[PDB]
Amino acid sequence: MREIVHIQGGQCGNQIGAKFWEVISDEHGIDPTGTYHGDSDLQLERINVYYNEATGGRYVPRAILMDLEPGTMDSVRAGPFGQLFRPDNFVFGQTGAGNNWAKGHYTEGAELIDSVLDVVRKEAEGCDCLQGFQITHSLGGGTGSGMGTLLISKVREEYPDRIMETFSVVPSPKVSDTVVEPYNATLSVHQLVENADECMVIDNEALYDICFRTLKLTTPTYGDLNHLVSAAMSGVTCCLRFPGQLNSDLRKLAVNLIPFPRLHFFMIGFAPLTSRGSQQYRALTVPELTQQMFDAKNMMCAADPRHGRYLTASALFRGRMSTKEVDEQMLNVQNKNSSYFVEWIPNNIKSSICDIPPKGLKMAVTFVGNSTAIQEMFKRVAEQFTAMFRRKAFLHWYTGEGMDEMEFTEAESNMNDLVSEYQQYQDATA
Amino acid sequence: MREVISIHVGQGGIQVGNACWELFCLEHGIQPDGQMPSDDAFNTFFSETGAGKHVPRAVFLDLEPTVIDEVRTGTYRQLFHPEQLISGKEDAANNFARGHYTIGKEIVDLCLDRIRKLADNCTGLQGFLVFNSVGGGTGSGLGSLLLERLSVDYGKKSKLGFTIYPSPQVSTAVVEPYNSILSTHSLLEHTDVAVMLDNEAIYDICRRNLDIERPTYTNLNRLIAQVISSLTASLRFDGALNVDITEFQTNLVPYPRIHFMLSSYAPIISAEKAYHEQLSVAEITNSAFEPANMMAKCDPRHGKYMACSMMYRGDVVPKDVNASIATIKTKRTIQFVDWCPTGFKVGINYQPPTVVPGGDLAKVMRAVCMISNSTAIAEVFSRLDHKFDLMYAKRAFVHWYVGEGMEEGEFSEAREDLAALEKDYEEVGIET
Amino acid sequence: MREVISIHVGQGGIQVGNACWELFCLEHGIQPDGQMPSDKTIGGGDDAFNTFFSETGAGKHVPRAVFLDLEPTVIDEVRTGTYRQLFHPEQLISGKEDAANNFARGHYTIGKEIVDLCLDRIRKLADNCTGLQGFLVFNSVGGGTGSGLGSLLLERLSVDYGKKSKLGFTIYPSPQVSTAVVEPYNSILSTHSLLEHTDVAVMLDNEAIYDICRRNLDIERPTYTNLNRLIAQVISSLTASLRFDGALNVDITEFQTNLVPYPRIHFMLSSYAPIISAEKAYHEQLSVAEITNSAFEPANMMAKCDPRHGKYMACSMMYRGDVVPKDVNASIATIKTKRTIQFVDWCPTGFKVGINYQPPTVVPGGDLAKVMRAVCMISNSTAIAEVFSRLDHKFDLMYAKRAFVHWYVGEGMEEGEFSEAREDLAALEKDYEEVGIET
Amino acid sequence: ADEWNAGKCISGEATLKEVQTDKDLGKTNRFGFRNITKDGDENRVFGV
Ligand SMILES: Nc1nc2c(ncn2[C@@H]2O[C@H](COP(=O)(O)OP(=O)(O)OP(=O)(O)O)[C@@H](O)[C@H]2O)c(=O)[nH]1
Ligand SMILES: Nc1nc2c(ncn2[C@@H]2O[C@H](COP(=O)(O)OP(=O)(O)OP(=O)(O)O)[C@@H](O)[C@H]2O)c(=O)[nH]1
Ligand SMILES: Nc1nc2c(ncn2[C@@H]2O[C@H](COP(=O)(O)OP(=O)(O)O)[C@@H](O)[C@H]2O)c(=O)[nH]1
Ligand SMILES: [Mg+2]
Ligand SMILES: [Mg+2]
Repeated sequence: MREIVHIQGGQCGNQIGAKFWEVISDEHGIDPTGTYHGDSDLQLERINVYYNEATGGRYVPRAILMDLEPGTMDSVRAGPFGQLFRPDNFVFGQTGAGNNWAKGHYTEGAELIDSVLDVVRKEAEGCDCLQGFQITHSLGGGTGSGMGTLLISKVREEYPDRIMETFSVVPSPKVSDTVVEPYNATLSVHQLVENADECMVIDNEALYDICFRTLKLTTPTYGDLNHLVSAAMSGVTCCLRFPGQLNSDLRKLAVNLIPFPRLHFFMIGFAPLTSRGSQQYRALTVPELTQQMFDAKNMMCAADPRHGRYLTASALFRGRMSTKEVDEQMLNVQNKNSSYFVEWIPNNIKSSICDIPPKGLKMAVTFVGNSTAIQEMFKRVAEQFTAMFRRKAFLHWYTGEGMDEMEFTEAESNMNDLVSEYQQYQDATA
Repeated sequence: MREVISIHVGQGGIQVGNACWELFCLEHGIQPDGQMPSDDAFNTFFSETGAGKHVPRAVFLDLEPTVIDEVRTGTYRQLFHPEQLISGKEDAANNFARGHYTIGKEIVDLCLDRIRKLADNCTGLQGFLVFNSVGGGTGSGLGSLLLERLSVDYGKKSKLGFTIYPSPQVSTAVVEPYNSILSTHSLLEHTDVAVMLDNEAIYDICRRNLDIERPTYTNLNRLIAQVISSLTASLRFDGALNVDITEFQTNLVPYPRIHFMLSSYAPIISAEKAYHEQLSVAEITNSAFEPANMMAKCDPRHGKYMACSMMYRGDVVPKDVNASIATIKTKRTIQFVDWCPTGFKVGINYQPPTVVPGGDLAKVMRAVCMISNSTAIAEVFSRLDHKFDLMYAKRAFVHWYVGEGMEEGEFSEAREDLAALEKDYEEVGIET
Repeated sequence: MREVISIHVGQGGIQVGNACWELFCLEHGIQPDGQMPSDKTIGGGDDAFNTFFSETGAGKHVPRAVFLDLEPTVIDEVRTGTYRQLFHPEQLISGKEDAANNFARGHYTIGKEIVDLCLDRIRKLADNCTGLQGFLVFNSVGGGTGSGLGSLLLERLSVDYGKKSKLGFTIYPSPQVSTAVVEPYNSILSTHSLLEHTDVAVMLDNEAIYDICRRNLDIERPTYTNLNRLIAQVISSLTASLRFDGALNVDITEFQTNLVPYPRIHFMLSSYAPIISAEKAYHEQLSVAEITNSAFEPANMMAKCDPRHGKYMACSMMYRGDVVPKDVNASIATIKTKRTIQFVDWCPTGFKVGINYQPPTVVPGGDLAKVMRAVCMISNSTAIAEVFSRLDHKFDLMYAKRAFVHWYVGEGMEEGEFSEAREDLAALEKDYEEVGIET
Repeated sequence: ADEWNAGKCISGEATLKEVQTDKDLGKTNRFGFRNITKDGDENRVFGV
């Protein structure tokens, strides 16, 4: 029970989901035809979390693909593990947004979203006891960045009690592939901060840095980045699907991670990661895993964790390990770095243990942290946005579809208020 | 003729109940399927179904299903009653308001129905034992609600709660001071006896004696179960000086407010190197009062003792017990309050403890389990109050409790009650 | 022991008969040539086929159906088709000259020399039958020979046999999309004839089936064969209760005693579900609750009628497959709790359910997928008067100036018939609007 | 004009002797404190 439904939009979210479902299917031992050929009894115990049953005994993911162009889904259907998706669940437009937030949220979005809303409504009412929604999208693209957040607003208006988790690929100024990303990123974050219960930010440059420096293979690819972020996806809910010492679902994480309603932006990481040649030299021990976990370069974001103070953090351990060593190690980590932890909230680290390690690995750790260090991403995004807005460049495109400068001024004021209020606690002392 | 009803709620409650329940069945010779291979002490913990197997007199509750699920899929599936295992749909998620006013009221009715259909069978009901981890949402809320309801449903029946408090520095969650203080407020006026069972002290014990560098929850629960069995053996085994559960609210509670106490056990020792020594009564009872052997992080040297109740099991002899008590009284590092000239209650049972196969412990003739109430316990209340105040200064995490039916001021009266309680300990501790 | 006699008159009747007899042949496992492929012996203690097929004594079986038409085209085509060895040669009654879309040609000039032969053959067929249950008749109304000859046969059997039940799976014209221009005339005339002669009438217009095929099968180029296959599936699902096991067996008699409150009100519109292709079948749930909910939604109606504009009086739902009565009545209770379907006050209980144990058969080369559960629903509603009102409008607007009247008059038809047909259609719509009032 | 490592290096090879759980959980391998009993005398309660 307490299962969640998956919906994805935009090409970035579609590519993330294509690999995420592949990883989940590999974990649960399901072939592309949707037939169970697993080995362990635990593989089938909680299959209801992500999969639905159909007549004849096959399984289908409860995922809804939603977009304005048919090309991306036409590509993903031809790939491996593409047959799992329900053909009805695919909903697509005819024109596309062309990286225009106004198009993706005002003109085409309002007309198109009715069908996908009906489908997600049916999927949600089908579930016996809903837990929440998980969504993947990128804030740098118009169609995703707009229609995803409009759907967030609509789902808030319908299920005020459920929990929603979002995986947002925010644009970083170094590796930029769009010229109008500050505008749609700001317009997205304005609505996103008000509605989303949990949002977690991923950076392509940080993924590149991890893949080059830690993994040390010559040719990083979008497939590799998607695989890494998909492992990060799975590690969050491994504990909901497998037994463990101290089980902690998404709502438990929400309770232990969010002190104030507006501070729900997260930075994540996965351990261990080593090169192919160094696989046999390393020793799998909780000290090693926590040292890799709290390492700066292991982080999924280019924001430096040592540039600020952690408000709180949590770790999900996977495997059969002793609890006492984990606890004492966490205490030692919080002691040796007391300056980088906010002092007025004692013992700001949560740990949970699950007894099932990933496929083929001895032990794994998923790290999530709420820290003040994220403010630099927002600061530089705001700088780019205000620099481009001062000259009103690229502005008529947005203003020509019912949008006006009042919305942009309000969004900029809101975002500045967010960053100011977010750093207000950085220097706070008891 | 004498029976006791056991309640388990929360993750910690279920895990410790599992451990208690293999120990009891191995002690009484009952196979996991419930049948007896080849007098009637088991009546305290079991009740014959009429022909063949025996059903334990326990109930399990949880809102999150997976622990009850693994119990129902484990080897002890045939033992427990399928609809005695009450399972919800969604976990309270560390939120005391969720477990007390949002979802717990929809399951409390079923639990009380089960309590009725268990108590109706019993004829000589002795009392209630309840297990729940305090620093958890569902455990805290459901324990509060159940104790409150049972108090009005039964009245004067004795109730004992085995509460596991957060450790001074090691803890799992980040908001557990909140629900712990709230549960203290709830159970303070509803529980007759409350036992402190924090985890870090048992960690230290298993490190120092068994030399376990990396224990898991199983060992901790095994020691807790051994303590429970040692306490309970007096009702199911004949001994020279028997003690009943009802003779705890009449030996250990100087004033109705003060009913929190901490436990100790001896000897907890390995299976090769205890084996050069006699384990004499004097040395085992000295290990019993050894301050580092307390199961709670509280320094008994920092305060006076009020009362000490010790149960021996084995071939111990009252003369040796008396000689040991004389030595303990003469020793200067342990001092008693003036208005309690004698404060030792001692029970003797000839039934030595049993050993679980594959366990850490070994088997010896003699064992002692000690329950002490002392003035020094207020330190944990003070530290929890301080930790609460630190985060309550800026109203952190308060909005999520407010949004689930809590009134804003509900933390205030809990704060005042804790301050009054520690003041009462201070007042009791002074000299005339 | 139990039998039903089938009549297929008109081009549409023959083209539906082809599909339905193909479906029956496949379902009972009889080869197109007519020989049962042995391996059904061992004292064979079940006459699952006497409802539709009668043995010749050794090997082959013949249907209890008759085919009528005035143009020899389709009849000769069937005679030369793949089923040349199946049908009895002279029960394929073929005319000589087409009725030319004119009611008078088929009702007053050319129908007499054919109806005598048809009645003689029906008598000879019924004599061999020992336990006749009733007649099924398939015809199109917007066609000359269809309407006229069907009316004349209905009149003749009404006096020859009388109390024997007859059910008409007529094809009325669609609202806008249609073939002819003169169809309102002969449609009004044929409904005049059948009102006091047919016990049950079923609406089977074409555009609704077109839209169903477009929405569900996702086929954008449908032809008459698909519609014929759907109608055949409906007929088989309705009649399977006579020849297969069930927990609640329903005879055809449970129509003129459960679905028709008043003698004049015996027009119903049908529905069928599930309708899923072979690609989307394995990705769906196809539960009893879902197939029951989908049956009552307006867009699945076999006829162009909006049920929300009228009330409900009687619904007969037949399930076939592994369905469970607990689930059946649970779904029914959910439907009753649901608001947008409202029944009439004087009918508190309005559902008749039958269960059959044979899952639907699948035709090779067909569109439908193989499923383990299916439902067929027949509904009596007061919103059906809309189609009659619109047909009356299309009639009188062009009747006001007497168009095409000479074509009927010069053939021998009295002009006064149109007036009285208008009269009793007005009376029928008056009765329908009177019944809908609250008590 | 890319070895087996293609993102699958998060878990590869790993013969089973690595795979067995750590070296001890809740038991001491120290010769001075090892739980196992003496071979000849398996069961007779050893105190005084
Ligand atoms: N001694 C001991 N303590 C436990 C055990 N299980 C959980 N705990 C303690 O319980 C605290 C958290 O509460 P849990 O018991 O895990 O969960 P819960 O009581 O069911 O409440 P929820 O989290 O809402 O489900 C942890 O900090 C642990 O210290 C156990 O098996 N033994
Ligand atoms: N759905 C469906 N309708 C058909 C089919 N064949 C004929 N019709 C209907 O028949 C109507 C016209 O009458 P026809 O069947 O063509 O001719 P008829 O009924 O034999 O009468 P005559 O033309 O005088 O010979 C059309 O409006 C169609 O709706 C068919 O295969 N499927
Ligand atoms: N990780 C990952 N990111 C991607 C992939 N494809 C696109 N992106 C990101 O998507 C961003 C551009 O967003 P865009 O494609 O315009 O979003 P859309 O308008 O919704 O389609 C870029 O900054 C990329 O980093 C992929 O396969 N993997
Ligand atoms: Mg729990
Ligand atoms: Mg014709």
